Amino acid sequence: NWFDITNWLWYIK
Amino acid sequence: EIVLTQSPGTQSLSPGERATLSCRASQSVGNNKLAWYQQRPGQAPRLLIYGASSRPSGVADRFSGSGSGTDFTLTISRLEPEDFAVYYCQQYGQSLSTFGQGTKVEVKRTVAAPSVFIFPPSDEQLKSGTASVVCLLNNFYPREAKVQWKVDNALQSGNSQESVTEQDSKDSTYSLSSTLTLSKADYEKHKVYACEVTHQGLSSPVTKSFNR
Amino acid sequence: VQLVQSGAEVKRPGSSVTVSCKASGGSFSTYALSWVRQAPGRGLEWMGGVIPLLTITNYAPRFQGRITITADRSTSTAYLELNSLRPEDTAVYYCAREGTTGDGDLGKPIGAFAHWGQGTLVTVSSASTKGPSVFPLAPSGTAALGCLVKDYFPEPVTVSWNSGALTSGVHTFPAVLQSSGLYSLSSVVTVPSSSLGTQTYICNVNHKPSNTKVDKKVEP
Ligand SMILES: [Cl-]
Ligand SMILES: [Cl-]
Repeated sequence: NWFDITNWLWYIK
Repeated sequence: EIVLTQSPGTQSLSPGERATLSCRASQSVGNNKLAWYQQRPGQAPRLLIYGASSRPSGVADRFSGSGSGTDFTLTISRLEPEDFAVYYCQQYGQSLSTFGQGTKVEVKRTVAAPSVFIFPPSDEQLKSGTASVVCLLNNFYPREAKVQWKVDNALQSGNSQESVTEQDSKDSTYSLSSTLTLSKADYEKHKVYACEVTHQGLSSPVTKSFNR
Repeated sequence: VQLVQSGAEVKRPGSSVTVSCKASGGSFSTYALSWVRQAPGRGLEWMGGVIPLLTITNYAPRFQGRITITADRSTSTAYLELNSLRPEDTAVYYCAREGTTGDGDLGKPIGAFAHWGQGTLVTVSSASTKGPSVFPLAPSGTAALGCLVKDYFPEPVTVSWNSGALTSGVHTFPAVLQSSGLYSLSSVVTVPSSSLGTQTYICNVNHKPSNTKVDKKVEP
């Protein structure tokens, strides 16, 4: 789900 | 594609009442990624609920979201004047996000028949080769109403357009304006111009007319 | 977080439109920006979005082939391009960015659209700018009277009465789009029949694009 991508980005930053 | 069904599409309620709005999805919504937005006329939408039941800090706690899978609900515990608006659900549990068609929450009030007024074309307009006749249906409730134009008793089609105001914030009525437009030459072929109005508040249609 | 969009535009059928959305506040590159449109009197429709940092676009299938969404990190600006325009593409286009959890704007992203631009009205039409004719709707307890603001392009027109002093019982209607591709609207007011001999009623019509500013006195 494209709408979950930024969540992954947030967690790894 | 997930189809989101918001039914009914309108709810007529009173200030102070509770409201529950349904959003039903054609397939299970992934991770309950279901949001609700409010939109008032002339304004951008505003987020009320996300993730089915989470509420951003700034949003009044009289709004709550519940449900999962395919069956979601927005609850407004007690309607304030400013809560009369349009509500949209949205799923974003897959890359193709979709919105429901919206539910308008409007103010229920006593039935009010339209006051009807008919206006011939201005002398100024006639000079220029066109004739517009205007019919006003003023301050009625509920919103459903019909206008038919008749010219020497012949029902007209294709030469009129109408529009309706937003519900009035003080008296909770609607008004409607219709314009019939003909060339001057065609206007001058006929005598009686009439607008015929049907509405729940009227036991039989009301006609206003003039003879040019 | 503020999203500020470019101004209204009129576009010919078959042309391409670009709308911009400049963001300030929060973080531009790692939050998802979408475009959502709304045709007049209709619902919201999600068109697509972009995550700038990765350059990852996601288009609704219905617009896949007609839309390009781009993001310029050096100006925090996102762009919607929509091609092959048709009258049914006439709509308000909004950019919308996802929210973040908690106070402030560097929190965990929520997917749902917390931040919305003001909207950009795109009108698809072959019409040329034209100012309206303003005609009185003369009055025949209560009388109605009004003004007919006929054959203008493009939207919008504003109407007041008595320079804003008269607002009680005023109804200014949504415009309708005629077969000519020009708009027409009406504005009415109801007043006491006994005020008609003594009181003056003037409709103030303003169509900025054609610089048509008419103060029409409406009398029996
Ligand atoms: Cl709120
Ligand atoms: Cl097309």
